[PDB]
Amino acid sequence: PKKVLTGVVVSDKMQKTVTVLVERQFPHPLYGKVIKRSKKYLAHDPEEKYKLGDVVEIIESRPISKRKRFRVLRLVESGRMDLVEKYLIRRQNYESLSKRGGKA
Amino acid sequence: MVKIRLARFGSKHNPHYRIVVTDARRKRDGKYIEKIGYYDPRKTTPDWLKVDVERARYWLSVGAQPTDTARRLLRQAGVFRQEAR
Amino acid sequence: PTINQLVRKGREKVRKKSKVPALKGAPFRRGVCTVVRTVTPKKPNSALRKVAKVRLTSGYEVTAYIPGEGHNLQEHSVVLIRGGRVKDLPGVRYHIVRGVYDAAGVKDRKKSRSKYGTKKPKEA
Amino acid sequence: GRYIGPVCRLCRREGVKLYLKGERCYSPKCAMERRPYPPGQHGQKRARRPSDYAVRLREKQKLRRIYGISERQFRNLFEEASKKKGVTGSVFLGLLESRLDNVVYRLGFAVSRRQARQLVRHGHITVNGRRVDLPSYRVRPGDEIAVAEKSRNLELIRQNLEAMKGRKVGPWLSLDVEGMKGKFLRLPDREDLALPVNEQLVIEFYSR
Amino acid sequence: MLTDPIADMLTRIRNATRVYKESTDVPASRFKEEILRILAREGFIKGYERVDVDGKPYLRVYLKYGPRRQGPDPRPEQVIHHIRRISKPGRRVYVGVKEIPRVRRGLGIAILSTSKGVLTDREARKLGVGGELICEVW
RNA sequence: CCCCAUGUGGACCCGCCCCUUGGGGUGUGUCCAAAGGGCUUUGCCCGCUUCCGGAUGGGCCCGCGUCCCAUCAGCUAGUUGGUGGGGUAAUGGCCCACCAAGGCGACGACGGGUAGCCGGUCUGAGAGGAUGGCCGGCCACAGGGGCACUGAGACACGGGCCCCACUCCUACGGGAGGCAGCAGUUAGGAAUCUUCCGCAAUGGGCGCAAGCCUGACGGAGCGACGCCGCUUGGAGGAAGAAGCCCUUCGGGGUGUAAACUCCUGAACCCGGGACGAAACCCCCGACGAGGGGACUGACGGUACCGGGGUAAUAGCGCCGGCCAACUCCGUGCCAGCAGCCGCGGUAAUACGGAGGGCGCGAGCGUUACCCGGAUUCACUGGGCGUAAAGGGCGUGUAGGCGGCCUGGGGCGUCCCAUG
RNA sequence: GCCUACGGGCAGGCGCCGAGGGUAGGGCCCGUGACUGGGGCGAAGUCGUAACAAGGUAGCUGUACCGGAAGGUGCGGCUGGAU
Ligand SMILES: [Mg+2]
Ligand SMILES: [Mg+2]
Ligand SMILES: [Mg+2]
Ligand SMILES: [Mg+2]
Ligand SMILES: [Mg+2]
Ligand SMILES: [Mg+2]
Ligand SMILES: [Mg+2]
Ligand SMILES: [Mg+2]
Ligand SMILES: [Mg+2]
Ligand SMILES: [Mg+2]
Ligand SMILES: [Mg+2]
Ligand SMILES: [Mg+2]
Ligand SMILES: [Mg+2]
Ligand SMILES: [Mg+2]
Ligand SMILES: [Mg+2]
Ligand SMILES: [Mg+2]
Ligand SMILES: [Mg+2]
Ligand SMILES: [Mg+2]
Ligand SMILES: [Mg+2]
Ligand SMILES: [Mg+2]
Ligand SMILES: [Mg+2]
Ligand SMILES: [Mg+2]
Ligand SMILES: [Mg+2]
Ligand SMILES: [Mg+2]
Ligand SMILES: [Mg+2]
Ligand SMILES: [Mg+2]
Ligand SMILES: [Mg+2]
Ligand SMILES: [Mg+2]
Ligand SMILES: [Mg+2]
Ligand SMILES: [Mg+2]
Ligand SMILES: [Mg+2]
Ligand SMILES: [Mg+2]
Ligand SMILES: [Mg+2]
Ligand SMILES: [Mg+2]
Ligand SMILES: [Mg+2]
Ligand SMILES: [Mg+2]
Ligand SMILES: [Mg+2]
Ligand SMILES: [Mg+2]
Ligand SMILES: [Mg+2]
Ligand SMILES: [Mg+2]
Ligand SMILES: [Mg+2]
Ligand SMILES: [Mg+2]
Ligand SMILES: [Mg+2]
Ligand SMILES: [Mg+2]
Ligand SMILES: [Mg+2]
Ligand SMILES: [Mg+2]
Ligand SMILES: [Mg+2]
Ligand SMILES: [Mg+2]
Ligand SMILES: [Mg+2]
Ligand SMILES: [Mg+2]
Ligand SMILES: [Mg+2]
Ligand SMILES: [Mg+2]
Ligand SMILES: [Mg+2]
Ligand SMILES: [Mg+2]
Ligand SMILES: [Mg+2]
Ligand SMILES: [Mg+2]
Ligand SMILES: [Mg+2]
Ligand SMILES: [Mg+2]
Ligand SMILES: [Mg+2]
Ligand SMILES: [Mg+2]
Ligand SMILES: [Mg+2]
Ligand SMILES: [Mg+2]
Ligand SMILES: [Mg+2]
Ligand SMILES: [Mg+2]
Ligand SMILES: [Mg+2]
Ligand SMILES: [Mg+2]
Ligand SMILES: [Mg+2]
Ligand SMILES: [Mg+2]
Ligand SMILES: [Zn+2]
Repeated sequence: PKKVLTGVVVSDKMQKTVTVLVERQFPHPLYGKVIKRSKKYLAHDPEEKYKLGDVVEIIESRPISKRKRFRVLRLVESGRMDLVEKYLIRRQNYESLSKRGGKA
Repeated sequence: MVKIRLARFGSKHNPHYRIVVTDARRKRDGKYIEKIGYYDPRKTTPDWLKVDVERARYWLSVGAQPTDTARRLLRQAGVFRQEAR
Repeated sequence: PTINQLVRKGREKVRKKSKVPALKGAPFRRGVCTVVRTVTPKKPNSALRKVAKVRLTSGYEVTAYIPGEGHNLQEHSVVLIRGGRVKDLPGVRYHIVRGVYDAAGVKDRKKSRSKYGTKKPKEA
Repeated sequence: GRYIGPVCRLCRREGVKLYLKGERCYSPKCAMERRPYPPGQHGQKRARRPSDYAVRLREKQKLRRIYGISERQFRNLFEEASKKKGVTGSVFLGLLESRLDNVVYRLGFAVSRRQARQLVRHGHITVNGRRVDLPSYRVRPGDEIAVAEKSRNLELIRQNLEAMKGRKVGPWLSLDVEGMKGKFLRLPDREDLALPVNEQLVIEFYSR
Repeated sequence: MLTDPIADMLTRIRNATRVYKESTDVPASRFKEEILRILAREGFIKGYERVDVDGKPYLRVYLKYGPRRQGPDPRPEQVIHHIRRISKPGRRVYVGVKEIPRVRRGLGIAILSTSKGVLTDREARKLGVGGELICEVW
């Protein structure tokens, strides 16, 4: 079985490619809570067909570029911006968190 | 080339061998493909040789040339013997 | 803590600091002596205790108790040292091993002899 | 090595009779018969109450001393006995009792356990027709424990088997007096051994 | 706010019993009523009855005690000596069958939520399944 | 080594059919093979060529797991993707050219520190901590740094080319060398072995074989370094010699201990004496099966057996409490002990000696280090009014968590079968 | 220049990449170290007596100013302030 994951598009800005955000839950190896870690996959979109907000399936694939080792498999559910927002605001807050400084 | 040979497993002055299939090049006592019976040169037991014929027959059937002492031990448990007319 | 707190921040294991750093991990080191002097003990105790200052193969200059009823240490004695603090003499976290290099065993010692490098006498 | 040295004395430190000696341990000479106090300058003076350690310790020693045996061989058996399916307290004694040195003595070839170890070590003993001289060899059930064909004529061999005229041998054993053979039938259940030990205290001493 | 309503149920019973209340009401829930149904069978409570407080669904738990005692404090032995929530929100506790535990050498209960129902440790181990380890009782 | 031919077959472009990332088939065009040697010479043995599958060994790629510091918070420009081209066995910014402006980070990027990873091992009730020689599996290096050449396979420890540092030879133009292979030298250090035997065995390379090679390996040597096994005797023997110790001077202790009596017989002496080794081979038979025959032992004159046969190493810690074990003497806050609390300033069960005792025993102690004890980082399993601990107070982002009923999905979760 | 079957090959010459070195200019980590800060100690003395009793001016605290220091006072705050 070539691996298959499910996730969301968070990036158009690449040529024939999408960034897919994949979540995974699992119990913590010591404290046994269920924890929600995540990962970003670079997925070959040969036709631009997949837009951001699309949840997609993505499949293990013969290497495309340096980071691209997955092909976009099919569309699971399109239009789902809430997730993408959570990605961007998580990102935006990073520009805080610093030490060079802040404002008012 | 794959071989059927002996892997020592005794102590010192207590040689206990193990008949095995493995790539020519591996350490005398290394990771082996498959074990096919033991052999005890000093015969401390009524059962100082077992072989599992039908497997060895398989491995010979894809050309696992066996060492000389091994062919002998194999032969002795009749891996090679045919029948009748 | 809550759980989420431990998932977030974990538990901090406890690092052990070595009460015998001069012996960089070994059980004894050799050195030569600089100062071999007497030193006055601490809190409720009185005496004149025998101490050597020793320059080690580990670079460190440390001071070492010389055990035993009477010794023979000097300005260039080659000696061997082990772990073992002395509560009364502060800043002394090593003992000198007797009967090795230039440290004689105690003479006349007839009891805990192995702890003082004295060999077993005949005709006793 | 094993303990050689003065014995009727441990007889006295343990305050009970260990039978480490032999013909006189039974006579009016065991000094338990004459000085039941412990050895030394101070054995006359009234005792302090024992610490738990004390009682745990001594009960261990009493048992060990009875059987000859080094602490390293002893602890290693108690260790083996715990790894056994069984009631280790009992399993232990069964293991002890399985020693050739001991089997021989219980068989009545040797006057005592100490004398037994020599009988073994100097080669006077057959196990299943062959020679054995490790006092530590473990006798299993079904084993036949004979006197060497050679050593058949010793004074003590003959003198001891003539005491068997009127003793009878342990219930897990069978003696062939005339033929000078004994057979080891099964392991002695706890009730067969009647030692003056509280095996449980031994166990407790080791779980510290 | 309320976050665990099964904790809340158990704890309602706990606190009740310690004051020897004859009975206490607990806001209802298909689930809770299952756990109660269990507690009933095993004899920790005389039973529960479904009632209505201001047109709100509730569950009257009727507690059970020991007999009066002599001596200078006569407050009966508890029947539910110790009730305690195991899987909680913000740390769930799933157990495989060969990991379902024994409560007080067999004398107590562990209540389990499984794809085959709300089961006691024994009930579950008999049906060969495991699940969420809700609470323990004794 | 090279060209021409036959080409079963394969390789390449192009087209079609199935399949679906470069998979299988098919059609025209092209293009591609080869080696001989031996003999028991009219046929056997070894080797050669193209191709299909097996077998075994590797390349590459992905999910998940993989130490400490946030008093390192932003990192990145071949960087991130595209198109085309080069290279390779093959994917790929692996390389190059042009185009786009991306990629990663508080779920800890980047930076600093430390470390080869695992099967296991130590400890622990577990959970966890700690560790990864020796055996086995993977990796990485072969004086430091580059680099490619031969080839199925290397960017190659005892192969090559260059630079650097080191050492040696030198006629001063230049050249040589690489034990982190075995043994050994030397330095460093608290500390770590013989410049041994043998290719008899197993394994490996080359050969039709005989054989050659093999510091892989099989053994011996040195070191109580560890574990295990064995010995220094066994039985009898006084109301209990001497000597040493205590004493209330009556006696008590070492102590059945000794002596002495019988018994046994490690050491050692003589004799026998191994298994490990039967194939390769040769003969019959067919070259197969199967049968017959011979050669071969480092260990080793060892283990082991038989006969003879001598009473024949004991030491170390400890004895105030934890903690099994007590008295005298000397000493006098001295000498000294001391893991911790403490002891010693004239009656010391704590210093030192002695007698006696306890604990282990060819070992016993010490130091160093890991785990334990330490629910003293608390998942199991802890806390915060006064003991250390609630942010000075709010707002609210990410995140964490969340009522009652019904139904679908089945991600978590649970069960079965299988790898 | 060499070989040739005239198709081409070999030596050689140039170029990119490149270990390494050169100049300048930053950043980082260890070795030594002139001169220095207190600090903890550690033998029983100097001069005080701030705190503990209402400690003889209730005590403590942030922040100021004075003082070498202990402390004193100012402004608030606290009771962990005695009748
Ligand atoms: Mg040997
Ligand atoms: Mg290999
Ligand atoms: Mg510790
Ligand atoms: Mg323990
Ligand atoms: Mg599970
Ligand atoms: Mg095709
Ligand atoms: Mg051709
Ligand atoms: Mg030719
Ligand atoms: Mg560019
Ligand atoms: Mg490309
Ligand atoms: Mg390293
Ligand atoms: Mg624990
Ligand atoms: Mg473990
Ligand atoms: Mg590790
Ligand atoms: Mg290895
Ligand atoms: Mg290894
Ligand atoms: Mg070197
Ligand atoms: Mg290199
Ligand atoms: Mg090579
Ligand atoms: Mg390499
Ligand atoms: Mg070399
Ligand atoms: Mg070497
Ligand atoms: Mg040196
Ligand atoms: Mg060979
Ligand atoms: Mg070897
Ligand atoms: Mg040895
Ligand atoms: Mg030693
Ligand atoms: Mg031993
Ligand atoms: Mg006397
Ligand atoms: Mg005797
Ligand atoms: Mg004799
Ligand atoms: Mg032989
Ligand atoms: Mg033979
Ligand atoms: Mg033959
Ligand atoms: Mg040969
Ligand atoms: Mg023939
Ligand atoms: Mg001989
Ligand atoms: Mg003999
Ligand atoms: Mg004899
Ligand atoms: Mg003697
Ligand atoms: Mg102890
Ligand atoms: Mg005591
Ligand atoms: Mg001492
Ligand atoms: Mg002491
Ligand atoms: Mg003393
Ligand atoms: Mg003595
Ligand atoms: Mg003694
Ligand atoms: Mg712990
Ligand atoms: Mg907790
Ligand atoms: Mg606490
Ligand atoms: Mg306070
Ligand atoms: Mg506080
Ligand atoms: Mg507050
Ligand atoms: Mg505060
Ligand atoms: Mg929110
Ligand atoms: Mg939620
Ligand atoms: Mg909910
Ligand atoms: Mg529902
Ligand atoms: Mg449903
Ligand atoms: Mg389903
Ligand atoms: Mg599911
Ligand atoms: Mg599950
Ligand atoms: Mg450069
Ligand atoms: Mg005052
Ligand atoms: Mg005042
Ligand atoms: Mg004043
Ligand atoms: Mg003023
Ligand atoms: Mg004020
Ligand atoms: Zn006796």
